[PDB]
Amino acid sequence: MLPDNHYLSTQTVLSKDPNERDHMVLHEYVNAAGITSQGEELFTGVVPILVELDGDVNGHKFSVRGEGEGDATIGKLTLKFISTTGKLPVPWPTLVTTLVQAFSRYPDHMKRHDFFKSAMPEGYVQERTISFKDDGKYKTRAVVKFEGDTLVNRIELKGTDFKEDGNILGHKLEYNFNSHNVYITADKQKNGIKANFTVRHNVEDGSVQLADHYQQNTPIG
Repeated sequence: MLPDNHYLSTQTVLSKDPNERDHMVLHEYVNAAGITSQGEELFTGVVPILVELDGDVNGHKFSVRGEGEGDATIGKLTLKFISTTGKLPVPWPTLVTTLVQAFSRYPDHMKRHDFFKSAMPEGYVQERTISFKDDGKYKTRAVVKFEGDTLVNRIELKGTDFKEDGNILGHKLEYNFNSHNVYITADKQKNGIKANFTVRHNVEDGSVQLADHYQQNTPIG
């Protein structure tokens, strides 16, 4: 039931709305690779998506909500997020991985390894620790599930120990995203999966800011 070692290749494009408030327009493309269910039937078409996040980075509180749709046949994602509290204390790229991996495209020969769709409609809990090199850290926990026919992502974020002179709080990261491989492994002791990858954030000066991701996913029903 639990999947074998594999990874997700994901491409991301960040943009703005010509009408626009603080906002981010997200286009994502994700595909599984690396291998030699009543839940999958729910993703045979376009699916509405809702995202809700409440954060607290070094005492600064903020809130983001987003709307969009996903097409799991292509592994395509389209979302628009909005700050319901003004200019955010952190850069938009730092929240990209936090702001719905059941829309990854799994090839037909590895459909028996998609854990995200198999947990639907009841959903799963996604917990993460993002550690920025020589800086602070993010600690997130989220519930991803179906509410009627809409996929809902509700996340709780808490950042600590961020330097006031750093790339995150100082808003020194460019408004773009690189491509990453998300390596997935099974965790039988908790009947879920674990994920691991390092995100590369481009700094305006030309250097790179590393963010190490430690992710764990557990089913609900």
